[PDB]
Amino acid sequence: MEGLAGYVYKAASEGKVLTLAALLLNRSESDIRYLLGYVSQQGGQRSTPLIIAARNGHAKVVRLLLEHYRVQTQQTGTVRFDGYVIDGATALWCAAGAGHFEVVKLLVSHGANVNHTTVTNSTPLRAACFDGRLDIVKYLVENNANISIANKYDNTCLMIAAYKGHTDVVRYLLEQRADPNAKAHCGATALHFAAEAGHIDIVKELIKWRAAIVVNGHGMTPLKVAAESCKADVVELLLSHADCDRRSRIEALELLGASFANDRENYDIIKTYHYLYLAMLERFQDGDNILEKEVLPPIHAYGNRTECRNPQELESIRQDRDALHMEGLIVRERILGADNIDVSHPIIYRGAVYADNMEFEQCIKLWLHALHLRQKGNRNTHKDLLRFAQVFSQMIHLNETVKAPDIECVLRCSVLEIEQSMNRVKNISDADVHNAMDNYECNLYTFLYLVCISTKTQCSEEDQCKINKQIYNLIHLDPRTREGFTLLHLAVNSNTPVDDFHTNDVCSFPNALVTKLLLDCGAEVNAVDNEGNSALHIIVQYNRPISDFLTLHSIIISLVEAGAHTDMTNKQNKTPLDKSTTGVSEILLKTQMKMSLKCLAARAVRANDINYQDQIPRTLEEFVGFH
Amino acid sequence: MLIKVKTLTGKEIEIDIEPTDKVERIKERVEEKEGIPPQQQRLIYSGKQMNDEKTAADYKILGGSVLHLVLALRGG
Repeated sequence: MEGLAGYVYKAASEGKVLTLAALLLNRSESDIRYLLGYVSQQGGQRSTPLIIAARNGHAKVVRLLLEHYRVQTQQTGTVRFDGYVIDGATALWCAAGAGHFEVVKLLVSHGANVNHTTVTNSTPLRAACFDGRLDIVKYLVENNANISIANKYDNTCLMIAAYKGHTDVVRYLLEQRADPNAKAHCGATALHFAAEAGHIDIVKELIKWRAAIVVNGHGMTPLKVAAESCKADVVELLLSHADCDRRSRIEALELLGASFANDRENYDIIKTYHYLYLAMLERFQDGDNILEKEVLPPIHAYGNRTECRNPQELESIRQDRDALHMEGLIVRERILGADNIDVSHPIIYRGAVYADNMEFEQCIKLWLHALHLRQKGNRNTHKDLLRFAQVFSQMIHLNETVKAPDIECVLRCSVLEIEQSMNRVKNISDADVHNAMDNYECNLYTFLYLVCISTKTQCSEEDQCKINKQIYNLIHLDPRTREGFTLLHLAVNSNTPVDDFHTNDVCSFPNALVTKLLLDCGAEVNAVDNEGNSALHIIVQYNRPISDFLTLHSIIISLVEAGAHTDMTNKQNKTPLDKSTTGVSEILLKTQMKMSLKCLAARAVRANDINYQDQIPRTLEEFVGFH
Repeated sequence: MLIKVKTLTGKEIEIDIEPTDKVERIKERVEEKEGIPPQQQRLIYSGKQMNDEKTAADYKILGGSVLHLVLALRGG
């Protein structure tokens, strides 16, 4: 019975009808309901044979089961769409979700729940317009489908269609009494999605339908969303709404050119100055009723520019390549208040351009300010630290000095980030902690890269002491990875990956100097991992004592400099001398080894298994555990 | 038989000893051009260290090679 259900499910999914009919022939009523309805795990989908038939667009398979075999249309199943997983969706939901008109009409005629709700409060009509089929949307609406029903994210059928590039369903839904003032979870409406998407025709239908533009949950007007996302024509579409006043028209025009000044896919220099030219020209129109922009004080990261409070001020930098990029960053941050989750993207892009154009101080300043903005905004700045490591190692790989306070600030920002990253690992439950743990490990890798770069700096004594203090704080915040590895453990580990993009050319692992700097920062050399191994147990496992002997030797003497116990034994009961696999490594350990009576006595006690619990001092028990 | 043994900074050591000689006196000249006294350098023959006479034919009779000596003290 179990094997037969697999073939029947496969027959419905693969579209074959003759084989499906042959298996279901001479079947009793008990086998009819058991075979049609039993879930099968195929492609991450816990879908019934009817559901997968609707998902695969097999109308004939669905029709045969519906008309004669009488399969239920209220069965709940799981499907996997393009980046979305929907659970509990009926056959009607998946057929409209997959955009199969030939299957939706059969299911509704059978009497499927048109207003069926999935786990994320989703309607088959919403799935119909999400896919992009006009025929399914028109048929479902006439079959008592509530358009106003939104998901758990408060996104209606119009809003999901507005973000998509399907104008035909947008026009039909708007005229079918769909509220354009409905807001998402973060106050966003359909026009908020359409402005980011960049659909001129969809926005035109919304404003004619009395859009009544309102701010979202972030206090952001969607008219500036098109300006923020480099939508040139969309900005010049709502300024004629006759309710956008004059001051808001200034903000929309300034932001669009500022975004165009810094965009990888929308890089242009003639439209950068063009949109800023009209915004400041509209400012200087009343003459005796001038509207002055709220110019924030100039930022040291953005040079020493105080924006353009005069029309002729921007005219002098009309042909200026650097000023237009720099000015756009200032005005966009001034407009957005540096509070957006994506306002750092033009800044980080301009810094990336400067780094790719062999400009260093400017890109470091821009990236530092971007990191500050993202850290005060509570962002997962692991890629930020990765690109800091990349740019620092590229700067040091071309033999150019890098300023320590700039390195100090990002290092001082990293430790607070890593402190919150450890909080991110601990506070977040076992749902995304696996990605959080990887992000924390990446943060530790980036910290290792930046300290490795710091070993190559000129190391001015006060700034070097500042770096040492930040690393001291990080060490005293007891950082351990999922293998029990500390920063010392990964520093002595050759298996630790190093970024290939302009980083591995400088940072090589294991690195003795940073480990030495770890010893100068009071790192616990006697730490144990999940394997029970210490840094000494891992450094002896290096398989290259010939190619780089010094990076294997200078670390070990640096290792035994503050209390590295050479005679400690790991959880798997292996001496570091035993885990040598290299004559040079073991002879170096022996030269660094020094005998002690406690070592041999503890080894003798443990090898003979004398009861020491509640009979020796607790520190002696810990030493016994060490041996 | 010239010697090109590396050091802590990739320096040069002039042992100038044939493979039939013993490392007890071969390493004496190697550190003579380096600076260390003879009975102080724990010379490592890319996987093993010399002891007693330690005739150079035992270490594969390599010509020059890269002998990464250990500069440990108090060995005399």
